[PDB]
Amino acid sequence: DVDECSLGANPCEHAGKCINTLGSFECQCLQGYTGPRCEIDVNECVSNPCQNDAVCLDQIGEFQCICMPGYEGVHCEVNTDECASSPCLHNGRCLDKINEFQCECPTGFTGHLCQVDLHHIL
Amino acid sequence: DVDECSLGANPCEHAGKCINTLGSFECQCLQGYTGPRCEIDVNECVSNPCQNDAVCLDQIGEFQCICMPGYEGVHCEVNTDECASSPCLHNGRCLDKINEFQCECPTGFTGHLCQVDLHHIL
Ligand SMILES: [Ca+2]
Ligand SMILES: [Ca+2]
Ligand SMILES: [Ca+2]
Ligand SMILES: [Ca+2]
Ligand SMILES: [Ca+2]
Ligand SMILES: [Ca+2]
Repeated sequence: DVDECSLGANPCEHAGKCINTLGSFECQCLQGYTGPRCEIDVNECVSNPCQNDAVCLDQIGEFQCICMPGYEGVHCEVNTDECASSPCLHNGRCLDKINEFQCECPTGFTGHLCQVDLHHIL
Repeated sequence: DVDECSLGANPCEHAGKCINTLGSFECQCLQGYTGPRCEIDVNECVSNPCQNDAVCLDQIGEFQCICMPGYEGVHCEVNTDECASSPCLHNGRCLDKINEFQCECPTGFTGHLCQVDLHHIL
């Protein structure tokens, strides 16, 4: 028959590699493309890869996640540790939250960061 | 017998009013004091008046509450409304919390105050 890969333009879309066969031809697609002639832009978001209510962006051969505040990582799977810098004063114990932290103050101390000393008042 | 209220100093403590009786005397105490001669400073914190883990200060004829952050009022009974100033952008719905608020953003918006527009990206 014909070599469809040697007539002129590439019959394979999205820069796929044209491979001649007897009676037809086949396309070797680039990452992110599918179909007999690489016509389809694969939806990389179709398997729901973005966690914790993240927004999935369907791109060429990849997805990108837009994380909700307090989350990070490729799949937004990481709850950022806000306690990392040890923010609680006066031996307060730090509790990690979503884009926030909580201090558990010892008796006689109050405030978000356990700043307020109350021992002198009592 | 004797007028104990006319000998000299006041037999009633903490500026209580001395009232003579036949065979004794009695004391008419000022607010915050008790006992036959007003000797006792009443503990106004004894009935646990301070709410939401507030610190109770036992004072003369009164208590004062030291509120935990996010609480106010005489008994620290009032959870301050942080949503009062309507902080959420783009028709976000405000949820009141403890010394904090939460914005429930409509689709296409993110961030603590719903600042981030994501509609143009998709
Ligand atoms: Ca052929
Ligand atoms: Ca894609
Ligand atoms: Ca966190
Ligand atoms: Ca008498
Ligand atoms: Ca008292
Ligand atoms: Ca509140």
